[PDB]
Amino acid sequence: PQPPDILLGPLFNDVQNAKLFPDQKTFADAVPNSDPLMILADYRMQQNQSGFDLRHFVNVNFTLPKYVPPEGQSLREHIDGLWPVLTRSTENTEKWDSLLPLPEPYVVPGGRFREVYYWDSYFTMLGLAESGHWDKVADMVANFAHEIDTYGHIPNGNRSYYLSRSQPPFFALMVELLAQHEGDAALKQYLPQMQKEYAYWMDGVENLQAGQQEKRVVKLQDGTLLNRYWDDRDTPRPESWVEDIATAKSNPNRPATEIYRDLRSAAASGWDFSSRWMDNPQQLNTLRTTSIVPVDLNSLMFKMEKILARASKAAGDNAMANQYETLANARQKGIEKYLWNDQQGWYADYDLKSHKVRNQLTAAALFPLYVNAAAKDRANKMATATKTHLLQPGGLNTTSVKSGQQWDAPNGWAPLQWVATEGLQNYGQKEVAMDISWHFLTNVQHTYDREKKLVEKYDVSTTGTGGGGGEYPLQDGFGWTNGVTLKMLDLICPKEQPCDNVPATRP
Ligand SMILES: OC[C@H]1O[C@H](NC2=N[C@@H]3[C@H](S2)[C@@H](O)[C@H](O)[C@]3(O)CO)[C@H](O)[C@@H](O)[C@@H]1O
Repeated sequence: PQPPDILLGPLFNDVQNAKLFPDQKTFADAVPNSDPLMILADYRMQQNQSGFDLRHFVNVNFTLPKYVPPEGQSLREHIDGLWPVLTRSTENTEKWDSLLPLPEPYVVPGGRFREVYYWDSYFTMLGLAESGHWDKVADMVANFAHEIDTYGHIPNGNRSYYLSRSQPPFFALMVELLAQHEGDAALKQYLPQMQKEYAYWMDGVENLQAGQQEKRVVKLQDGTLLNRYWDDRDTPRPESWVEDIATAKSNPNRPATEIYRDLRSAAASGWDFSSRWMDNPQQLNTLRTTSIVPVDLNSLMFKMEKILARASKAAGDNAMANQYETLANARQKGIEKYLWNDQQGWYADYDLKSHKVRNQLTAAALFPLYVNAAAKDRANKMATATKTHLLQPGGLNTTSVKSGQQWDAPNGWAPLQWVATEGLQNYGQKEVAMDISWHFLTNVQHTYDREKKLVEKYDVSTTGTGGGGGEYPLQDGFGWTNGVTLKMLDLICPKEQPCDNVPATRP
């Protein structure tokens, strides 16, 4: 599958640059009505002719992409009822569609996100599992396994323009989730695809020397092996074409290709975009994702290694189980050395430019707790950092910096709420965990009471309003919000007396 900027070459660039559609993703999802080679030749003939109209040419040659709860419907009921609305089934696609086929139905986030997304799906699957839709969980794992075998990795989503990258790696955790229902059979079944995904993340370690980086692998000067986010292309994102061109244009002191690589790699991080990656929080054109070793990614790699060990052991391959534990142990040592800021007292990303742990506290700092990599003293310090700096009245803040980007204050994102809660639980920090859950759930409920929907991210400074920021508007649905809300709704009420709306009083 060739991404649309390649498939449709100059025409793609021209349509995007013309801003015919208010979202650059719209034309990225256009389906050619005939062979792109024919369309391009026709366009070449017409484009310089007197009276040529690009919009009419597009309308001819492409097909462009195409609810309110009943009175008193509870939050839980609304969520359960929305799953089919968010479910898509594309076993086959029309020719030249940027949508990539998947063997089973899948849940998409909502709104402009009309394809499956990698890390969203984990948190969506937690909700599907909580509500007994294990068939759909199994379908999703199967879909991702298929993507691993077909492409060698899980793309950011099932679009041609996402093949160049992945997203935060949750597939091993998806397999572990499935094994909560199916037992170790699930780990053993999908061991081949977990190993294949690990091969993707680690591709480049062979022949890598200390102080070098290759693709998603970094080897520090002392030999420590860690991963980073990394897209295989260094061109504007087809789905955000004009944005990326404008971002690069705005900073002539950097090569455009480096800015494009870093924009794409921030998309791969899931955190498109954030002060977390930026020298200057007020200028996206200073982002330097590929020079930053992320604490979340490396926590997820540790978990992947641990799960690979567990699956290998279950399968009866002891040499591979031992090897993976050895790898995990090395990873954990790397996290504790290079991804802990001892001056500030929190986990943090590592800076390959300055060769120093970064100073900024972000919600990614809870990931070492979430995966049980953290020392207990450091987990307790993280509980304190969370209470002091990140816990707000409406949930866990993503960062403390209001940059105008969406992965930043004052926005709270469902997945980060859950990672934090679960990480804190893993170290017995139940009070802070419950406050995050209650505060965020109150936000979700309040917003639902007012707007009759769940949304992509929330303003945690108060309750009852969705968040904003970045290059597109707040989206509605919303897969991981719905999934995390269900999980948290179960944590907060007895279950001998389960709640269908978030109560005003803690049981
Ligand atoms: O506006 C274009 C971008 O849209 C997506 N970006 C984001 N979408 C939501 C956030 S940020 C991400 O972490 C999740 O996957 C998301 O909830 C759904 O896609 C996509 O993942 C990125 O790869 C795209 O470049």
